[PDB]
Amino acid sequence: QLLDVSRQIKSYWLTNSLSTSFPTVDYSEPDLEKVKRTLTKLQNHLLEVSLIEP
Amino acid sequence: FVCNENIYMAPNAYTLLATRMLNATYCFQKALTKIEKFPQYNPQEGYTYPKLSN
Repeated sequence: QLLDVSRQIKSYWLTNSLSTSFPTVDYSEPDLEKVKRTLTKLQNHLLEVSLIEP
Repeated sequence: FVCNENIYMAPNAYTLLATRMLNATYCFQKALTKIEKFPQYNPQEGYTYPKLSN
């Protein structure tokens, strides 16, 4: 029974919320520009773009 | 007393009573014998009941 209550108290110590979001994998930031090339060019595919013009 | 082709001393009540007490508590202890400690305790799993097949 003491093992029971002990496990209980374990749960009570551990049922507390995590202080924040916690680290995992944020490694290697994605390219901003290959994304833009996919977006634009694959959407610009087969188009007669005249650059930007004034 | 004439038990018919037998005659007997009259038993103490306490004798048979002790027989009852002893045999009963013996049934208790025997219930504790070849039965106990099969439900093995766990804080997590709780009591366990091993089998070749449950």
